[PDB]
Amino acid sequence: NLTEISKKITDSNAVLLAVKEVEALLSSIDELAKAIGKKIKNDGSLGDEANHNESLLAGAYTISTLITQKLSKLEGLKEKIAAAKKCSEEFSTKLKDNHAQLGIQGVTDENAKKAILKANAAKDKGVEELEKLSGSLESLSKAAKEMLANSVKELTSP
Amino acid sequence: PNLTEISKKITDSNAVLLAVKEVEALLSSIDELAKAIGKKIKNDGSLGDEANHNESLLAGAYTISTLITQKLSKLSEGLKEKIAAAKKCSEEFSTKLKDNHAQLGIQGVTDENAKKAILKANAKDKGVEELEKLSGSLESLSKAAKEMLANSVKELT
Amino acid sequence: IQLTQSPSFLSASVGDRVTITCRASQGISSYLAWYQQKPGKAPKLLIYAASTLQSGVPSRFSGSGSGTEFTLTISSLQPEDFATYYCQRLNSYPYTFGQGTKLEIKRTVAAPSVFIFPPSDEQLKSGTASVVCLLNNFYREAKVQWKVDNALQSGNSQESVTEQDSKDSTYSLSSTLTLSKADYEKHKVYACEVTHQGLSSPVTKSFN
Amino acid sequence: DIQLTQSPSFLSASVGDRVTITCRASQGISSYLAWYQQKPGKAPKLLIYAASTLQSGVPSRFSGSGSGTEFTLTISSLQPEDFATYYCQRLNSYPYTFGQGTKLEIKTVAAPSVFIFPPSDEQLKSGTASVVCLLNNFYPREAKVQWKVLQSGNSQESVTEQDSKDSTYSLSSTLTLSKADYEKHKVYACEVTHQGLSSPTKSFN
Amino acid sequence: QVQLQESGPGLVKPSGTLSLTCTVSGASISVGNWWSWVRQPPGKGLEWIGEFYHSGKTNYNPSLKSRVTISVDKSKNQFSLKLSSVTAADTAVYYCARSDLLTGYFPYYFDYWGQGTLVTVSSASTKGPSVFPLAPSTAALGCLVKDYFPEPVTVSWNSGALTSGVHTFPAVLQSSGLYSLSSVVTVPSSSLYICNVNHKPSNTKVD
Amino acid sequence: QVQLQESGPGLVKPSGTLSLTCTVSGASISVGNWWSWVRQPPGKGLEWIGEFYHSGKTNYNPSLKSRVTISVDKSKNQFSLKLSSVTAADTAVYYCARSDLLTGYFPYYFDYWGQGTLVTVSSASTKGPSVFPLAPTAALGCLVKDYFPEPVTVSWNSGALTSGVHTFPAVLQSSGLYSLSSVVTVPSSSLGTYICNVNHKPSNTKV
Repeated sequence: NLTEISKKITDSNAVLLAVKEVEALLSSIDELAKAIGKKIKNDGSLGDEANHNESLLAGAYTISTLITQKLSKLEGLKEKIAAAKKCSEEFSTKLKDNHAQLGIQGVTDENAKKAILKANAAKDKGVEELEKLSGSLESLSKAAKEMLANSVKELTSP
Repeated sequence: PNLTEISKKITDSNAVLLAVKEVEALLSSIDELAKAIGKKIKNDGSLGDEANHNESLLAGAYTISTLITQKLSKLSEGLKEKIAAAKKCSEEFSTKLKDNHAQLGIQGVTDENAKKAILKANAKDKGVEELEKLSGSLESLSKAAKEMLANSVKELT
Repeated sequence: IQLTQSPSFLSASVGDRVTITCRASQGISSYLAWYQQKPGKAPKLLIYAASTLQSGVPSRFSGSGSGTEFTLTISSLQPEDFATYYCQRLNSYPYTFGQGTKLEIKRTVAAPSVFIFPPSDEQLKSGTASVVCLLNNFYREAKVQWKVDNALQSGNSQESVTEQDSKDSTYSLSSTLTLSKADYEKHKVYACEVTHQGLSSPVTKSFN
Repeated sequence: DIQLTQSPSFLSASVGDRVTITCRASQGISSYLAWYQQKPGKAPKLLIYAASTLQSGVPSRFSGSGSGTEFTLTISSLQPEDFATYYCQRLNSYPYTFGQGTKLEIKTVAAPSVFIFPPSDEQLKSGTASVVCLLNNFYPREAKVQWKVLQSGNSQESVTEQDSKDSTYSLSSTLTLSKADYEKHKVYACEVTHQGLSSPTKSFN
Repeated sequence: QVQLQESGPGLVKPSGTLSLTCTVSGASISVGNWWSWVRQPPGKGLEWIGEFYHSGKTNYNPSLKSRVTISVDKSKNQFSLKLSSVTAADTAVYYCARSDLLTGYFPYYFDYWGQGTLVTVSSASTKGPSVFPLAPSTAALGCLVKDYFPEPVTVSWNSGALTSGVHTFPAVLQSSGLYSLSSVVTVPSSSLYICNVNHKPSNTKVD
Repeated sequence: QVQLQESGPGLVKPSGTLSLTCTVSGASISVGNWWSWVRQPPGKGLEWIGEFYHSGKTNYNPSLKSRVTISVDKSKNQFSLKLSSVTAADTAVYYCARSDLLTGYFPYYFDYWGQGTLVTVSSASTKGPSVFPLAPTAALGCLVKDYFPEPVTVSWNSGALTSGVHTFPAVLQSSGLYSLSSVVTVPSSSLGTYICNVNHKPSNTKV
């Protein structure tokens, strides 16, 4: 019955595609994490310019709201999607709820790392909500990975 | 139709289109960093003005650029021509930024040097023309990667 | 495999709502497209995936369907939609088109102006004799039977209708009966009988 | 099915040798094939999937390769802890047919440690006497054991699996007699035959 | 802007090979998209001939497989259609067309067409017509344009001073392979008109 | 931290229904992955029985499709297997397993197994073993004799004495009952103890 299944594979991939776009947006916050207190050098490495991180986290925030806006535009995965959409709302929330240390002239490095740097030894100002958001997008990626693998398996199962 | 062999055309096409959508999302994230140029996080959630402190924001954009290049390096018959065209575009984006360190790599990178690097509609290039071009290669690599997947699905007839 | 478009023809005034149906002999999911075609022009894609407008086709068009039943609707018909319309199945090749549906812009019933013409003298010398029967500006359905000395002709005449007039939405029809010069002069009277909804009885015009 | 034909059923090899196991599918299954190593009395461990991808943890010395139809598993060099039965699996469709297996024995000759056990008296009081002839740390055998007092038809043997560090076997042979026949006969012997012994017998009274 | 242009001879003799070329500008057939031929006999509906992809994959309409081939000139950004052993059924307007995924992922939909070229299959040679008076008995008078080929013919009344009530009917194909035309007009009986018949690959006129 | 454990009657009478349950720690059968039962008769190879996904979809080996049922207890994070009208050909070590896509996208590969439970089919009745000494490098042994169904554990010093031990396969006697031997090599200076432990899960025992 290749008629039905043709659609089913498109639909499932469409979701997996949408999910990876959000998993990649989030990974860009991990690259932003490598940029706290850094400028560009001629050789292409990163050199230190300490404790000016206001617009770095501003863009980190900007991305974290794109993530929510992307999740919203998403069968069967309702629970794992809404659980992820709630996670990204509490990442934006915790960032915006910390302006007094993330929203000033000369945002320091220390409180910058506390917001977008995973495994930061000192999670206080948003990282925990980001780590929890990374795990939440894994369970959803795997769910939509398996969801599409199931529609391909329908091809061959007698 | 060779039903087991038609899959693993779909699977492999899927995998590439995924990894291709990955680098688009990283591209699209740079546009989010272009909205942050000379901005700060406010209480109500909006972006309030804080000009001329932009060094770290462009270092963030720069690392995304070398992740884009690395991703395209880990990436295919009809795409080998389009993969290398995209990868090459992403290295001239990473090279126009470092070649401009004195403007984009100093304490107090001004709002207007940043809008010539990652902002697409500026009046241009510190990096933007290589960005707009990189975004061009990817959009045609994605078209190719999409057509590869549609051709595999099509083989089921 | 098979695609059937429900109305082959349809008369409809400007403003009316139109419904056109397409029926697939097997499930083709949402993999269907609709086209408008104006005379002498290539099919223009109005709707694909059976509900998606192409960029720029107006809101008045809309399609709905899945699983072998598809419908295209035009609300608030305009003059600019006199066209044949085709569905298209795009799940597998061949990409079968619907048989088409012509969209006439209707007018109230009209009665023909009926004339007959004799074969010329420049025709008789050339061995052929064509007798022409004329119908003007009727409402297209019509029956035209050729009688030569009240003998039912069948297989020597051909017809031709003009396209829908663009200013009074009417048709005109020719019927040329073709005999031999040896067979034309064999008879005296050559009549042409027109049956028509806008005629209380058949109308005939004859010559000698 | 779309059956699977694992080519070598049994296999002997030495530590450091190269070994190749083959898998023929009657139809193309793309690369949807997996290889499992199964040590005795344990669930199958997974080594390779997608017919070349090495599962984490598994040593690089293992490797696989295959087309739509023919597949091979290669272990480069060898070690005494690779004694196992190895299996194909085909995962493109169900019933996910497993191969028929490949027993892999490791091969330096070793001499047995021969013992003998007289029937305990806690067993003699239940009416049965079982004498046990023991063969510790001997390979490669294939012993023929004959019980003498000769007679055949009252014993049962059992060989352990191959050892995973020194590649050696072990054997027991259990002549099962009655209480009446135990005290009746003075002599009871278990003949053996091997390679790592210069001459042959272990009896009691 | 994506554009498609069909070129080739408009007239083929039965049992001969039809040839057509599609010239694509605004899009490279080497880079992507499915490119196809579609056909529409005059008055009937549309029928899909075949398609190719730059990967090399080619599909043909089963009802035509034996006699269709599609070739591609990657260096000229063009593709061709070859139709062997054509009969009068193959007379049609022929279109080349592009297929795009559009806003989705599967399948491809036909979004760009060429203007189309008419190919007719016949054995008849160029003949000017014989135009003959339709003697008038509101009163109707007409002209009878008979035995002309190929089809395109223009007919006027009094060099254009008579356009009201003029019905120039479509061309009718006779069993002789020649076309036939009838042009008429209605006039008041008090007036009791020269028609002009120009047949482009011929010449004539009559009163 | 995925773990799988099988449990159920290791003895089933001919023509009865065979029941086993798998208990999953470290994962959730409700959240995803495919879960399956596999069976291996002793000395033989591996046979797949059936699989399920939390979505409801359930698939079975067509050679067993008449006599198999698989159920899910989402509340208990457990799934069962129900084999009816069983024969001695169904005497096998039964495994529950988890399927996972691993590094790729399709298909699923079996990456986690249980420890396996042995179910012997027979009309014979459970019987506890006897344990006779094997009196005194030196090798002391124990004779585990005349016990029904075969899964029996034997150790020395519980688990502390593990070097030099060799537990030999249970032998089926013509009397329908199994026997086993276990031995270990010790130095001749410890003489003047070794209490081997004989555990027979179906019938409680010790030494």
